[PDB]
Amino acid sequence: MQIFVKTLTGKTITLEVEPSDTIENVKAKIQDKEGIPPDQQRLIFAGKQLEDGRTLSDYNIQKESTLHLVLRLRGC
Amino acid sequence: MQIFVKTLTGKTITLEVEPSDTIENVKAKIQDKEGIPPDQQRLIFAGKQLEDGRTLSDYNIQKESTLHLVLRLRGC
Amino acid sequence: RTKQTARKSTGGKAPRCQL
Amino acid sequence: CIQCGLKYGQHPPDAVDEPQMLTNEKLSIFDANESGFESYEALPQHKLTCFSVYCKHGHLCPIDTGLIEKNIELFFSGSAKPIYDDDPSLEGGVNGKNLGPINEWWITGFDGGEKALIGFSTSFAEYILMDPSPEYAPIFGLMQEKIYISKIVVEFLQSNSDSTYEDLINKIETTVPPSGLNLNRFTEDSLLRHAQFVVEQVESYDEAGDSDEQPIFLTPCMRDLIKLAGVT
Ligand SMILES: [Zn+2]
Repeated sequence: MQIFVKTLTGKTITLEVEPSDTIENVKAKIQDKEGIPPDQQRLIFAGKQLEDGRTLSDYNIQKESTLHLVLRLRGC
Repeated sequence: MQIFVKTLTGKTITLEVEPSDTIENVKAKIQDKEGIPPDQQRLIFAGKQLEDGRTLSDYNIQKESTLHLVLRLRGC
Repeated sequence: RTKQTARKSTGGKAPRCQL
Repeated sequence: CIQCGLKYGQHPPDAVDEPQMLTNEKLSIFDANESGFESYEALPQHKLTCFSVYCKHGHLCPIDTGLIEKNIELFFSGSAKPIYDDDPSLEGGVNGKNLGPINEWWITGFDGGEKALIGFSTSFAEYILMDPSPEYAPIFGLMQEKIYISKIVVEFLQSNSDSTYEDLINKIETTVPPSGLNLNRFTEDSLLRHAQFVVEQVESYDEAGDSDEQPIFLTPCMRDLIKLAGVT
């Protein structure tokens, strides 16, 4: 199924996922598409930050759900 | 008695505490367990910042209460 | 796809800040 | 003023101080467990709307005129909201007062996304700005054009290392300015009048990069810009 990942700028990424995918897998697919290291990524759905070991099924993330991607920013 | 301390990083801390413990004593317990210096700790309960020099009984804080820990970083 | 970190640029910083 | 250097700063009567504000359940983004989700060294990060910045005694101030670098303490008020919130209304926010002082302000969002994002860092939290209060809105708007140009420049240099100054101007001229900026089009002078700031943002962005990704400072576009505009 397709889900969307939206950043704070409004940028929207489309991913191909299965309900059994873990949040860890989704961060890897975000890295694949956007180059962002998974250690920078915080994923939020239904108001709560998501845990890497849990699955999309665990969170009831469904077809065309939108996840919010918040980044642990590099800065000087 | 047991109380809980919930951080702003998604952690729940369990402490062993007495009604006669001062807020400073509670912060020292958090230092013992998490390594956070007490001067960087702020403890909030039910909207109210808990002041050094008062005890848990002064605030009528009972067993299994959940305090909320806010950290002030040193420097910037 | 090539690594691309997420970053902020500093608009202003107080001289009190060392890191 | 010995801090500042005219409008004044107000806040709702229910506003609270920064630690009390940050523990409000409306800003709880975790289902807490025994392990935790973030490092103790990471500041909580929220949205902040209806914001206003003022000096240690009452006057609305800008943040880009050097006050921060003179170590003047600027405080701010506003309604903190969950980090994912896109609604700039006060609805679902938590009113805070005398937040800060601002230790650092910054630009982020070099996504290709629509928004340029501005952030404040305090000793307690980080805040990504949404809309200014009506009375702070004139001061905030003065800064918006150079912020957005900096975003376009960084994003163009990220995706066009082998590009040329004229191609950067073409990207600037064809970028539709976002709403609320009240301009029809960016122009080459939109870049040149702000060239010192823009170049400083590019190099700060470069400095934050990992020592294994291609810089964007040392480019044909930037050296033409440094020359053409007198950048130090
Ligand atoms: Zn002043």
